[PDB]
Amino acid sequence: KCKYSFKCVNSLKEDHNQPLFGVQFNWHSKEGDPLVFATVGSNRVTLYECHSQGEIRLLQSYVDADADENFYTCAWTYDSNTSHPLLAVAGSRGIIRIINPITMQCIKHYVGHGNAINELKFHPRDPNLLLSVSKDHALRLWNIQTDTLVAIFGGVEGHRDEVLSADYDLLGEKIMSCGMDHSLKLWRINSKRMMNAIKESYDYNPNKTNRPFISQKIHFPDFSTRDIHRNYVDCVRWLGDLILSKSCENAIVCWKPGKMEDDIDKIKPSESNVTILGRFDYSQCDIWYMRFSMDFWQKMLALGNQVGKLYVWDLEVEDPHKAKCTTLTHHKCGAAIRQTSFSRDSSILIAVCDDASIWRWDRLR
Amino acid sequence: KGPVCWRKRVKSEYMRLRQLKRFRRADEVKSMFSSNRQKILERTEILNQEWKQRRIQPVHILTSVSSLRGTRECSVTSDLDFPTQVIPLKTLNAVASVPIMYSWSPLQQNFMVEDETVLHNIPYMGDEVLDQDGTFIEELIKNYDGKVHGDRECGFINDEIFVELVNALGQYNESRPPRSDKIFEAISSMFPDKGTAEELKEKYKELTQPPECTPNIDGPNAKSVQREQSLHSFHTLFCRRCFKYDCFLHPFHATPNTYKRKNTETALDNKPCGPQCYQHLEGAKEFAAALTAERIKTPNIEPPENVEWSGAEASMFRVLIGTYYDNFCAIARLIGTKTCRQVYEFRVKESSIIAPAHVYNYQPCDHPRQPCDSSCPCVIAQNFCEKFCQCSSECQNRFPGCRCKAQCNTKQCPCYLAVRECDPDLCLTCGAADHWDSKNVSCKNCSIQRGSKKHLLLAPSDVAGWGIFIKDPVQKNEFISEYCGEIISQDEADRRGKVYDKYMCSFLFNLNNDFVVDATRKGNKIRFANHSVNPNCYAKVMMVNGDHRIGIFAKRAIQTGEELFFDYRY
Amino acid sequence: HNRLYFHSDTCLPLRPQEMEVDSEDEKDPEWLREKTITQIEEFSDVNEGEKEVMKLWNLHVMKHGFIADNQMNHACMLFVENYGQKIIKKNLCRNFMLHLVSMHDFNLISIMSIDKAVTKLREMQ
Amino acid sequence: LQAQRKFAQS
Ligand SMILES: COC1=CC(C)=NC(=O)C1CNC(=O)c1c(C)n([C@H](C)C2CCN(CC(C)(F)F)CC2)c2ccccc12
Ligand SMILES: [Zn+2]
Ligand SMILES: [Zn+2]
Ligand SMILES: [Zn+2]
Ligand SMILES: [Zn+2]
Ligand SMILES: [Zn+2]
Ligand SMILES: [Zn+2]
Ligand SMILES: [Zn+2]
Ligand SMILES: [Zn+2]
Repeated sequence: KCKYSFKCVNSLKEDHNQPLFGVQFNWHSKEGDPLVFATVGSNRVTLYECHSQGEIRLLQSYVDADADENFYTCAWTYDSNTSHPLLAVAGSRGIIRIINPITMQCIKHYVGHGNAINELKFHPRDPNLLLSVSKDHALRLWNIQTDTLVAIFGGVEGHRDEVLSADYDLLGEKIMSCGMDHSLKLWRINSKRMMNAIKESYDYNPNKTNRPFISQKIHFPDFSTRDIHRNYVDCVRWLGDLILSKSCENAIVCWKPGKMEDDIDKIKPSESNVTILGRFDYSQCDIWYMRFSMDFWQKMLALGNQVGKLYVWDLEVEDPHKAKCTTLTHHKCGAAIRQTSFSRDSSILIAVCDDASIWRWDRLR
Repeated sequence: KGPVCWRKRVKSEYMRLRQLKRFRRADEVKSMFSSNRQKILERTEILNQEWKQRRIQPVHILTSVSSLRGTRECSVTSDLDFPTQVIPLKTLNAVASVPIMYSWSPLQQNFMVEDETVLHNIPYMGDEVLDQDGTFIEELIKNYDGKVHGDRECGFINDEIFVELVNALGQYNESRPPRSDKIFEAISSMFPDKGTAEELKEKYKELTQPPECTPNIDGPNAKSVQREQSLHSFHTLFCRRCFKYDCFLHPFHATPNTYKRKNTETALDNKPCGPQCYQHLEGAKEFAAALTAERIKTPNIEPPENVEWSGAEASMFRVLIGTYYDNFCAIARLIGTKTCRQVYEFRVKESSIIAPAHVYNYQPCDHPRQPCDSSCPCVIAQNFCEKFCQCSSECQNRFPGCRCKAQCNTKQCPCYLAVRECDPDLCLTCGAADHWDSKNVSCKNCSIQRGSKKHLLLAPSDVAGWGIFIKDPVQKNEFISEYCGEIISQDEADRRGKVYDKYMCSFLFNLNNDFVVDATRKGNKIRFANHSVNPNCYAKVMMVNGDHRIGIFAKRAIQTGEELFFDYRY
Repeated sequence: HNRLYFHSDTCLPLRPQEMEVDSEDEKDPEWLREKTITQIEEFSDVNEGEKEVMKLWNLHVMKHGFIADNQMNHACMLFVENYGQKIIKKNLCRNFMLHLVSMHDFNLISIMSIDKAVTKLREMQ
Repeated sequence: LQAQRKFAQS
């Protein structure tokens, strides 16, 4: 049969009516505290708290005083001094705002990016290492403690059109990114150059020296390929050492750099091979900017399609897949489901849509 | 044999291969997945353990102090029948936006870039546009013959899967070709983004793996190899013009009389060696100069000493006798492991052993015995022969230098008057040749070659988006900088042009008939100089050492901090 | 004064104290160096070998910015005064000579430099 | 064959 079963326990709708492009559970919260999440859409960011059972309490919301801004993605982190949470939001104006939801103020802003930020990510091991991907064709790695730009992953063998997604691997040793040029690209950060650039970025202080910080401009990736997908690649994730990435070919493909045998850290930039292990077929997700997610333990994989249907696969299934996904619809969920977000414990699943609606699906007892 | 027959046969093979590959792998992958799952468990565990050590006080909500009836609010309606929730809405205040820009690599001199016969990418503009006029999306694709990566019928392809499709298609076919010429057509027409057929045949050649390597002279498998094979790698790959191997500017190779030298000079007597020389019994200098005087046309009483020649040494002799011509004093000194004597004997042994047996872009000419006449590429191209040409020293079509006393920034200089910068080997008198590191100099018609530009400053434009500002003040007609970029064929300009036409701004600047400069993907700072019809600059293309190079000069004296503009005529 | 200037490389703003712009003598674009290095290595059919000596050279002339033929004698001299340390280390002294001969064949160096350059390479050994 | 839209469609 299938796993795992859910039931829609609530639904709600913001007041703007514009699309919710991004949704993110706060995974930084200590156990036995309430499961929190944030949503981005229109020119605003909203924060919601789940409660047993069905009830979703509205906690906070914030609007950019620039009318035109439009937030596309958010990502949670923390201030490892004061132990606050910190939400990061970015959007169409190419500006990353950092909200601190205990002081309820935008404490930082970085305005180096040329065009929009399509995704934000935070380093699993380093709560100060923010990675902004963009429509300007470069990814940018920032140290939010020092107000420094570490590294810009674009140029010659950088991306050729918009960068739509990236993921740090589980240990925070490498970025795999993707975008409009049809191309997935792999960028290590365990190398001496980067690890040094990271260190010196901490040591950087602007009252100590008349110079700027010397941001390593990386022009070359540690791997690239265009043979997987046939149109824009919109979401990519690291399942350990394999790659899950979707284009609009009605599947998420599980593949690896090089041949069957070739190890990921022994792959050399010039490598011309890839291997397709499996495909997680879905239906009716023809538009781009349709993300999936997985739970913390990487046992379940969830993609909300464009006709309000959520597809959830099991990642303890040996072999294809092929069979079989746990498909979950509702008769008032119609709009496109931009992004899914599990809670830390895999109990709750949130989804958000183009019609400003938020859909709460919880699991078997 | 049928044209569509091959395709259906290519299709069903591919379809079969993909299946029998999948089941073999399906065994291995299960193991890989189990293994990968093992890697997950560990690394997730590590983060989770780190998470225990953090105490993050999350989830605080604030209503108080009471709403002052100034702030707006945010409502959220519920399908649970719990009443609509209401919160005042926090204003995230003032941030100045930066102008829009796309990322680009910096250049000092230009960069030759190969044409791309399929656009790998279809530009997303079109949702707010709502597909109007959808004609643009068709006509954009027509410039590429209707070829976009990845437009096919076939659902996938990889290299390990590709070589099996050529090998299963050769098995399929009597035989042999032994590798077919017909089938590369069929597998391209199924895969437009991988074709043409020519390109797939060369991709198959790189993939199936080494003659004509000559192995290492500094090494354990150094063979005794002829002169031209020992040097095959260097001659074939060195650029005469810019002095690099596999340069980024000049795509044509050696010519090949560029790497033949005038045999003279001098052939002079120089003795002793010394002292264990090739001497002095009849046959020393006599039979040496004789053997090469016997070899040009179209003694040795002492028994020759006994030494053994390794593969390196033998090659190294052969390569040296080419460029040192019987001067065994020099060769021995150079070879370092033999003496003047032994070189001569090996020559003698080798003479006795048998061999087994409208403006155009400049590209040098080389017709060895016959003159630069109305059949010479250069004079057909209506260009001078340059230093790099392999014609007569005194060809009538070679640009001479300037004899100028100094600056040579007026019509009296022959270089300035040809729209050329001086030549640092020819213009010996003005000082285009003079002290290098001292990169400002008396001749002021060498600035492009020297990359001697003014300091330019980046800020937002007082008209639109980005603009560029000169730090240091400068006079009329003075050199500001070179406009640098990619170099591309009028074709590849026409493809990128059409796409930039839709974004209502292009950074293409027309160099000559054969080439356009494209500062879009990579360029240099002066690319942010805006277009203003009444400009404070102009853009002269010039001819510099065979390369045509853009030059941005002032059109007027300019104050410090001024924004630079120039008219775009094309 | 003031106009908010920015860095060309990272669109972050230029603090007043940094301009003072630029004390650096521009340039060699970093990446151009890596491109050659990789583009040489990529040659199926070139020696291991010949590849590393070319790489060293191409880097030398990129560093120094040689325009003219009359420079090259001086450039052959400088190539051993700097990179001739790391040539010996890799066992390439014979491919370096092969390079000198090639350079002589292209008509860029007098024969008086082939002996005078291999003199300075063996004098430091 | 076709080019991708971010939004569908109604
Ligand atoms: C050239 O740099 C500038 C000079 C001036 C005067 N103002 C500026 O805003 C810029 C910066 N602009 C850019 O980098 C832009 C550049 C380089 N372009 C060109 C047309 C890009 C636009 C994006 N396409 C994507 C592609 C690869 F074609 F699919 C490639 C060409 C833009 C189009 C619209 C708006 C801005 C640009
Ligand atoms: Zn060249
Ligand atoms: Zn002698
Ligand atoms: Zn001539
Ligand atoms: Zn000629
Ligand atoms: Zn000529
Ligand atoms: Zn002159
Ligand atoms: Zn002159
Ligand atoms: Zn001059």
